[PDB]
Amino acid sequence: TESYSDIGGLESQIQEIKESVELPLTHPELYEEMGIKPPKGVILYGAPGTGKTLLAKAVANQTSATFLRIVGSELIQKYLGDGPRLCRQIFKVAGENAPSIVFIDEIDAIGTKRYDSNSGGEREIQRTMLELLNQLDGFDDRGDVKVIMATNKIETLDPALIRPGRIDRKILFENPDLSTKKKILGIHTSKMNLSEDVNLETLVTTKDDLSGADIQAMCTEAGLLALRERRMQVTAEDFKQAKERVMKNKVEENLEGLYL
Amino acid sequence: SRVKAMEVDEKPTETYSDVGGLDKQIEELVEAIVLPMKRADKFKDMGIRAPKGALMYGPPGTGKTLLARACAAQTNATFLKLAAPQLVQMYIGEGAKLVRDAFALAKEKAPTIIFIDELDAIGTKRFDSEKSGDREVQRTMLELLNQLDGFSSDDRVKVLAATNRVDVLDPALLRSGRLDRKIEFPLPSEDSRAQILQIHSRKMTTDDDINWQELARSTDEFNGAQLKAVTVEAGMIALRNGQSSVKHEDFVEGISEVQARKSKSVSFYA
Amino acid sequence: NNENVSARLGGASIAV
Amino acid sequence: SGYDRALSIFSPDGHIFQVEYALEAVKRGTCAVGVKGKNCVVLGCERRSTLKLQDTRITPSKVSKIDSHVVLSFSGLNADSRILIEKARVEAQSHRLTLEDPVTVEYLTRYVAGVQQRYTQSGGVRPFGVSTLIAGFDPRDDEPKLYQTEPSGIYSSWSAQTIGRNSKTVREFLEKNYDRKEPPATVEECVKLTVRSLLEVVQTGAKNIEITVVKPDSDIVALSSEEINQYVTQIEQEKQE
Amino acid sequence: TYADVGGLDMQKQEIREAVELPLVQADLYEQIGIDPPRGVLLYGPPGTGKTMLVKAVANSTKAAFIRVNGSEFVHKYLGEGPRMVRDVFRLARENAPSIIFIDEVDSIATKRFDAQTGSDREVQRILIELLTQMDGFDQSTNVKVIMATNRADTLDPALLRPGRLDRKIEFPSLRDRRERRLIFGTIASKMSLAPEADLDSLIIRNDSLSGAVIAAIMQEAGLRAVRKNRYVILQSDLEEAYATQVKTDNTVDKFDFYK
Amino acid sequence: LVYNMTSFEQGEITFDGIGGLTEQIRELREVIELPLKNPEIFQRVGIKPPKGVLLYGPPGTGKTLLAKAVAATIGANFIFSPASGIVDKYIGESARIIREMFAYAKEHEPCIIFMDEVDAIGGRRFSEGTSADREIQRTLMELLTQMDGFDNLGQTKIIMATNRPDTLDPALLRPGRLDRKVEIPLPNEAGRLEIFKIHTAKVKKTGEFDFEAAVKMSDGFNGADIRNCATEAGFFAIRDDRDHINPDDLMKAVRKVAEVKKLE
Amino acid sequence: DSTYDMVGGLTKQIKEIKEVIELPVKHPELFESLGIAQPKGVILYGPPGTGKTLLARAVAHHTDCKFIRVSGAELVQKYIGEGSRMVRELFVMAREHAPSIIFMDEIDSIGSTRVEGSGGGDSEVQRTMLELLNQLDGFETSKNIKIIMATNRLDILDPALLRPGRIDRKIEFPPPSVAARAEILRIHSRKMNLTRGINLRKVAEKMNGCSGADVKGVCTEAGMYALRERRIHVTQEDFELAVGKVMNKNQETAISVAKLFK
Amino acid sequence: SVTMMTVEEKPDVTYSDVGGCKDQIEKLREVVELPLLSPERFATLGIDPPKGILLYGPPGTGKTLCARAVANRTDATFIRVIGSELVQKYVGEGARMVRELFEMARTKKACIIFFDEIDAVGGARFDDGAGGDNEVQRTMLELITQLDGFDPRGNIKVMFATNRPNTLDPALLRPGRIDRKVEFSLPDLEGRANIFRIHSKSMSVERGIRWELISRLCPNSTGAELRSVCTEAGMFAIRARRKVATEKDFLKAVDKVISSRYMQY
Ligand SMILES: Nc1ncnc2c1ncn2[C@@H]1O[C@H](COP(=O)(O)OP(=O)(O)OP(=O)(O)O)[C@@H](O)[C@H]1O
Ligand SMILES: Nc1ncnc2c1ncn2[C@@H]1O[C@H](COP(=O)(O)OP(=O)(O)OP(=O)(O)O)[C@@H](O)[C@H]1O
Ligand SMILES: Nc1ncnc2c1ncn2[C@@H]1O[C@H](COP(=O)(O)OP(=O)(O)OP(=O)(O)O)[C@@H](O)[C@H]1O
Ligand SMILES: Nc1ncnc2c1ncn2[C@@H]1O[C@H](COP(=O)(O)OP(=O)(O)OP(=O)(O)O)[C@@H](O)[C@H]1O
Ligand SMILES: Nc1ncnc2c1ncn2[C@@H]1O[C@H](COP(=O)(O)OP(=O)(O)O)[C@@H](O)[C@H]1O
Ligand SMILES: Nc1ncnc2c1ncn2[C@@H]1O[C@H](COP(=O)(O)OP(=O)(O)O)[C@@H](O)[C@H]1O
Repeated sequence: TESYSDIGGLESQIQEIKESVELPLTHPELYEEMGIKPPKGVILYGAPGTGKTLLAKAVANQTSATFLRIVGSELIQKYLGDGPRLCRQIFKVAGENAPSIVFIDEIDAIGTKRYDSNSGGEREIQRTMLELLNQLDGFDDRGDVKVIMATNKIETLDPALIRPGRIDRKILFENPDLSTKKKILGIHTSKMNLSEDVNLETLVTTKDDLSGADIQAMCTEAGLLALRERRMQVTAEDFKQAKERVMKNKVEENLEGLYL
Repeated sequence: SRVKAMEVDEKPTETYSDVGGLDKQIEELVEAIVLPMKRADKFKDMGIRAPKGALMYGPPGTGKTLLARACAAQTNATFLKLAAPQLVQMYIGEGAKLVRDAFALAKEKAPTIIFIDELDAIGTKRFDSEKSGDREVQRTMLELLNQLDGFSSDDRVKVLAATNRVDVLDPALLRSGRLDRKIEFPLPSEDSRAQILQIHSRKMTTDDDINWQELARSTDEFNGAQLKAVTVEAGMIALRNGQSSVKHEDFVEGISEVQARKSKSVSFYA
Repeated sequence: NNENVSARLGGASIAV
Repeated sequence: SGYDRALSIFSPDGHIFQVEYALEAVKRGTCAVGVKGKNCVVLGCERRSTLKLQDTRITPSKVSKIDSHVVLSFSGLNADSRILIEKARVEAQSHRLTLEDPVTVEYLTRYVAGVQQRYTQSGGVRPFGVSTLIAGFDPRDDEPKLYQTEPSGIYSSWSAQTIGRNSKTVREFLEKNYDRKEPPATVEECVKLTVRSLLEVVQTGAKNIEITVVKPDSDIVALSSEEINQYVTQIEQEKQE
Repeated sequence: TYADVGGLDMQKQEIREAVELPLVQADLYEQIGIDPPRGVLLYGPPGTGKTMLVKAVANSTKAAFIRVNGSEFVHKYLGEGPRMVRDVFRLARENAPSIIFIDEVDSIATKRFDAQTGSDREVQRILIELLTQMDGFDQSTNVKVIMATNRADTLDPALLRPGRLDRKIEFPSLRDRRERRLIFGTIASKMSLAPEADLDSLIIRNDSLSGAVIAAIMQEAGLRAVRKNRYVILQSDLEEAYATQVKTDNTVDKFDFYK
Repeated sequence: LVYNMTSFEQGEITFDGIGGLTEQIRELREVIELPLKNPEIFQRVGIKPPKGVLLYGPPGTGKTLLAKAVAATIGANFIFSPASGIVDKYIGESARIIREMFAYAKEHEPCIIFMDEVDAIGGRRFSEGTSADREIQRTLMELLTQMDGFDNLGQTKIIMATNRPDTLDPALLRPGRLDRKVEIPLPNEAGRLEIFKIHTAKVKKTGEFDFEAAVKMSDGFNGADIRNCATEAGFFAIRDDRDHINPDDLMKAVRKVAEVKKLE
Repeated sequence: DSTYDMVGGLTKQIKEIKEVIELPVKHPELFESLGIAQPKGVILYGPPGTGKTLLARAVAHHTDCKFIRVSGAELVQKYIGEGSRMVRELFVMAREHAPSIIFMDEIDSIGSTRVEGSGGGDSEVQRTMLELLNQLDGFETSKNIKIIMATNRLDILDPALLRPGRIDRKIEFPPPSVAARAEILRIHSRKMNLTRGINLRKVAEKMNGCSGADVKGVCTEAGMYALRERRIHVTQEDFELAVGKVMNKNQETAISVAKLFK
Repeated sequence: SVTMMTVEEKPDVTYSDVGGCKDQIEKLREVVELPLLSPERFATLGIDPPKGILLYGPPGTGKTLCARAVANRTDATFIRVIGSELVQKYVGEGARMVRELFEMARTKKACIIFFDEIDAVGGARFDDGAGGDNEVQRTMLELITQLDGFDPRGNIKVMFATNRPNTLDPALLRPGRIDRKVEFSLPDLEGRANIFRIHSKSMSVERGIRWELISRLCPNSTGAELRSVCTEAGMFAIRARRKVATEKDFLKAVDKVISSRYMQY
């Protein structure tokens, strides 16, 4: 349901999905003018608390097309031979409902190496990882259905499907830099009072090794923390006690201080 | 119905000039299973528990599925060449009814031999998720085996079996009386490897100035399956270059193409 | 013919 | 893989690993900047203000001179840096002994790299988790120069360079400002050039810095804590808005 | 039974009041107003006579009773262990007032290290099947548990606290002469032996012993004589027997191993 | 049937038509037959009947032919449980099999076990992979409690055959049960003709006798040697279609087939 | 069930719970007027025998919302790919009753950190509840559902669980102070009897911070040293007896003379 | 039934649009076309060609296109036995299809098939033969029972595929079962320089380009990382809004897909 004008930060990251999805419905004559067809596939690295799912739900707000809802674990089934049928179902109907989009998330549940196990159940997902491959690039083209898959860790996972033919760009997210923490803070705080203390360009600062999601906890944890003082509007030191808290157990550099 | 669909392979057979080497293995067999089939008298009259059957174990590509075809037409003893899988398939009310019919007919047409395939699908030592899926299979073969002798039968039916794994099986078949003679198929030595090489090649066009010896020396960890295949691809090389024969070179590059080496071949050597 | 087999419908299994 | 747990083997790409993993250690260390004017050199540091229990009577010091016409600065880790500093100053005073002549700076710089080459080649040894640089003047001339060194064992001659945290911000910065079209002349602009260069990292703490410069005729001079504190302000004086 | 047990003059008392007395007399506990206890634990080395005491209690409880040794829990298909464990405690409260016995838990009750496996990770959540039952939102006032172990210093402290195991008990060592004299008199008196009765010659020895070895010596001494085409009595030349109960000599790894 | 033969308590192989021993077999006569025969004494003393036995030694001794044979004299059900063929890689399911058989044995009224190669149970644990070796005792320890719990029966006897004794020292499981541990022999040179007299019977061979057989049987003292020599010596009189054995084939047999029985 | 008079030992923690729970339910209008966020569920870590589960049975007595429970490992299951089904069929039962707290006592069986050599279905059903809390439709579920989970030591777990956006608070339940330890005696004693000329703070100050639940053990045990003798009433010296005893054995195996160091 | 549905029906792709694999085809069409086109030259020597060849290689190396490139070329029936159509539940409903699969083929002549990604079923080497019931064990032993033991047929060509060969049996390296193990592997320069050109036909770039620079600049890479170049290279001009491509554009397109510097060289 959300929109743009609700992120601010991700700009180097966001131009791609625009170039994959939001744009080609508009002005495909650009791509063909060169003699080129856009990607069939996208993926998003992890580094959590940085706005992955948020991005996907945004484009759903303005896409003028059919959009889907899957997490990696809805694919799997129990009867040992019906899982992989389900994958071919969703892709053919998308063609029937084309132009369409999908979104498979947390697919580290599915995507793992060919572990060569001995269980009897862990096999029936590997085949389920495989019809996808045989469906997605496989043998025959599929048309204009695009993938926006996500995860949280890939550095030893997602073996082979991560290649061109299936996915073409690999956006990655991290905890932001100092420059982005500026504008992102304006986002959440643009409904409160902010009585007179702002000083925000020292409130957020490097060595605040935090996320791009904890800030809204800090924003909201302060207001009630001021409310309980019977003061609805806000000052700075409301936020100071908060940042003292939420940062407390992120990291500790006790092994640092050696590289003098 | 499969028993009528199955028939003896007595009519087309290798004719036994095609096997190479294996001096003592077959000599062990004929001394153990064949001579008694023609001297049923003494092994009832001299008084002795005859060899009821025997087993051969060894790795693939080695002459298991083959050798059991030679001995039959060699000796004019009908049979069937059986398949553990087609028993084990989704049909369940026949795995027992079939094997009962198995020795039934082989009891007829006497004297006869009978032989089975790899026991990978019916070794079935496992007490895993459900035993009753298959325990009605072996136990009939056990009882059907017990039909063979025990009260001075001399039924003239004799049994053999091949399988790679001599360890996963039921340990109820090595028992005394039923069978006690498990045969090892060793992997071949060099003087044994070469007869395998000529014999899959006499049909092929060649020259006479080969020394087949070191070609065997180049091959270790190989036997018959690994051997004829290079005996194939040499001729396959002969056309792409355009020959009307196969030279010594074409064989040895066969070796280099078993595993696709494709060496740099000029890397600072001399 | 309601001989509906159990489908051999998998299930996990601990190792070693 | 397994190609990266030693110093005497090559990955199939051809490159060894344990060396450029050192370049990840040195990235975890403090800044160390250097610039040469027309006739004077400077050097910086990202000194820390850790806590109110280190003796102000003895501030620490990244910099460490070896002879009255050469200095040295580094970043990485200090223990493995302490050694080659002592193998350096030893080697220089020997060259005065044997030859009755001070050291050309290039000769020195090839001795410190002449050990960072063996301490990676022959196994049974770990490298020096440190990059360094040299600064000073040759005897009997005003020719300015600074050389860099790194644990692969190679020596270059930059005119400006840094090592460590957010160096990537800086080595692009001076490229945008410093240039051979207009080489600086004297101290107060080489320093006014440099004190602003630190600011990507210093986050406005002036208890977190030191500085030195260089003389001809085999001299040096250190610098105070107020003698920057004004330079904290002229650099901010431009930053009115 | 009780009278079949020898020298448990102390230990015998704590459980026959931590088990029998409440269901027969509980109104007096609350006549103060307190909640009585639920679990106990019996830790001592093997042969010290623990697994048999409950069997005496089994004869005399007038409640229900359940036997599950710790190895019975696990299976290959995960998830079924705990529901088996849940099947237990529901069966108990159903047939209440009831209690439970386990003969070993050291295969389960451990320290909960940092696991990185399936095996070592699935055993733990079995243990969690106990904790969420023994003290969670749904509890009761009819169940009691009789744990057991050959030794108890490793199983996690989260299991060891009040509410769970209010009364855990020790057992003697193997070198405590008073009960040793009490056992030989007990076991021997249950059957017929000789007048030449040199049993006040064996107790005095410095050797350590259990209640298990004693069943061996007095049986296998009853073996050698009954083997002698004899009828009842055991000759005073059972000196074979005591020395036949020297298993340290029968351990080459206790003879030619460390040196 | 599903598992094993059970011998129907009467399949009467001859425990004396054998070149084995008299002392050991009479040592076993005590622990099994005497109570089942004569409970008037163990009752009179009140001692419970015995708990199992071990029969160490490597093969050739016939340490399984006597077992089912004497079981046939008394008439119990003889089965197997080869520990090599009981282990399963899964966490449980090695102990489940133990639990089936003590139950299923009791489904039958009498029953006796013949475990073999039980060193698979009693391992030294030199690897010390706690994911595994924590379970090895788990299934083992279940045996100790599954075997002697409440079972106050006089029918369910136990045997364990264990080549390589004392390889096990995780636990010797000494105290209590194993009321005997028979000092097993090997086939002495005197016993050779005690053995050759066994298998030679049921033959018309002009005798086929010799004193050059124990010298041939020297170091080939395993029962399979004699079973097989009589086999192949039987295959040499037919090598020429003769009518009766000559003893030279025996002097040829054991001399020329104990070779494999001494080198590998 | 039990109640808030019985969970004495603290107020700062419990005064932070309904800071997130009771307010949005009863009074979101100010929080919609202020209109900023919606703080979702909570975690509470601490050593065992401290009152974690106790606060969670009380709160249900004082909630007015529906309060769903899952005990230890009743979601991990035998067959495959229905543990997830056992999850997504849970929350749909919540949204029927828009104000719905859930509770899961322990997560260290499920939500342990992930690896590849082992850990299958459990590391999958965690990888979809992690979706349900903050996904597309989770934004729908994110409206009114609240969550409470009560681990023992949290370093084991992932960060993604305790990552904010869904876990906005991480409460500590440490072992108490003297007066905290001192009161809960009364909360486990007032039923007892007209205890005769007695103090209870002089004994708490004897027993330094051990835990809370232990104190339920001394009081129940103290009466038992008086129960044997048909001495229905209660003594003083029976207390510093027992508390001096039951922790001795806890201080028995802590000793060791390895000392390869100083 | 369903097997009749899975049939190629003419995708458009040549051998002109494949590059560095200029010899690895010379093994592949040596077994397929010639016994079906020119069997007389073998017959002049009179021997048995191999049947049941295979190909294995890294992912995205360019094997599936060949398997359909050979389809339109031959003008013969092409058959796709793809996954999710061999391991359905209700045993008997699974392995009957493979029996029915060949039966269509045994009937018809001039026929070749395709097994896409056999690693599912063939790759299921029995886990130490464990499992009291192994549904894939039974259906793998049938096709080797089709193909080995005795001859299935005399004129039918078969090709498998595998991203990962070490899975399946040691019985699928063996004549009757399998004859050849072709290996597609990474290109060299003179192959890449003929893979760029095909993917840049459509592209609207202007000359002044020397891909010899690029191949020296693109190390070990697949035949699919070399099309993605052509996308992003052509794309950067779009956000920069130009109606033509440069060369320098490729130089910052190459840097992404392959993906702080080795200053020691
Ligand atoms: N720029 C931003 N503006 C507002 N909120 C942000 C921004 N970046 C991150 N967030 C917060 O981060 C949360 C989303 O985190 P993320 O996208 O990682 O969830 P996810 O896709 O499920 O991944 P994970 O499973 O790691 O949480 C949102 O709830 C949102 O509040
Ligand atoms: N002694 C031999 N003489 C001739 N050919 C041989 C010999 N040994 C092996 N071969 C060759 O090996 C192949 C036969 O191997 P065989 O079929 O007996 O093993 P297999 O049954 O395939 O093994 P498995 O049962 O494991 O599949 C034939 O190609 C045959 O030419
Ligand atoms: N401060 C307290 N107030 C009331 N009861 C307490 C207090 N501290 C301990 N208890 C008692 O301790 C027990 C609760 O233990 P606690 O809830 O701390 O462990 P737990 O969280 O249930 O363990 P887990 O949830 O890990 O199984 C109850 O019997 C309770 O009466
Ligand atoms: N020589 C080539 N010329 C043009 N494109 C190529 C070439 N080689 C590979 N490709 C590209 O590779 C893609 C197909 O990869 P392919 O399917 O062969 O890899 P794969 O290992 O079969 O993948 P999977 O194992 O998942 O089937 C095609 O989109 C194609 O553009
Ligand atoms: N006081 C005793 N009198 C007679 N027998 C005893 C006595 N104590 C122990 N035993 C013997 O020891 C055995 C119990 O061993 P135990 O230590 O309980 O092992 P576990 O606790 O592991 O089951 C019993 O079978 C019993 O014969
Ligand atoms: N004392 C003996 N007398 C005669 N034959 C024997 C004797 N011992 C063993 N055998 C022969 O060996 C076989 C038994 O093998 P055995 O040594 O019992 O194997 P295992 O030791 O594995 O049980 C019997 O079939 C028998 O023919």
